[PDB]
Order: sequence, then structure tokens, then C-alpha cells
Amino acid sequence: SVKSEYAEAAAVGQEAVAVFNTMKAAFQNGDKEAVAQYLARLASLYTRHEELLNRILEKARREGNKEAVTLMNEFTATFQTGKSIFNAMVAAFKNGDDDSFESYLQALEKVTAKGETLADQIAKAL
Ligand SMILES: O=C(O)C(c1ccccc1)c1ccccc1
Repeated sequence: SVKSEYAEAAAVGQEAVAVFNTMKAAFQNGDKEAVAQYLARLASLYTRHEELLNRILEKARREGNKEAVTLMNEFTATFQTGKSIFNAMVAAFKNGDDDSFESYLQALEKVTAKGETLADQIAKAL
């Protein structure tokens, strides 16, 4: 169902949270080789997460679950914010710009954390 497909999406999001927090520890410890690998894994996860969300949104659309569609439109907009901050974070790492990387990392945490409450309402709605 759409509901189980969103449970799967949610788990992938939780994976990225876990990897993000390991990455943050690695950054604080100055282990750049690890961070690079974690950043690559994060991009794969976010790309997967978005694809699962899009298919779930289109399926709630075809099913006429208007309340779910509204919430998912809002969530996928906030997803793009996350994606833009993430991509800038990656670019700062490549550039060797630790102040920006810190800033984008702090800001991405808050986007994600704030996005968690909408995530939970989508669960109940589907
Ligand atoms: O996929 C997620 O778990 C997040 C995310 C993080 C970084 C880049 C893109 C998306 C997220 C955060 C807030 C709202 C929706 C999605």
C-alpha cells in the first residue's frame, strides 16, 4: 500500500540521519577521508528517499487522498531546501571551506529536524 511504501521511505530517511550523525562526529574529529565517504553515502540515500517520496505523492494523487497530497507537497518543498543546503555542504567540503561546511551542516540539521513533524503527520494521513 502507499502506507507501507511510506514506512519504507521513512526508514531510508532514518538511515540518512544515522549516517549524517556518524559523519558529523567524523568531521569534528577531523577525519576527512571518512567524511568524504559518508557524504557520498548520504547523497545516494537522499536520492533514493526523494524517489520514494515522489512515487508515494503521485500515488496519493491518483488515489485522491487530498489531505495526504497537500502534506506531501509541503514536505517535498522542504525536501528541496534540504537538498540545496546539502549540496552546498558537499561543495564546501570539496573547496576545503570548513566555516561554510560547519554552517551548512548546522543549518541542514535544523531543516531535517523541523521536517520531522511533517514526516510524522504524513504517516498518520496515508
Ligand atoms: O531526506 C531527508 O531525510 C531530508 C533531506 C536532507 C538533505 C537533503 C535532502 C533531503 C529532509 C529534510 C527535511 C524535510 C524533508 C526531507
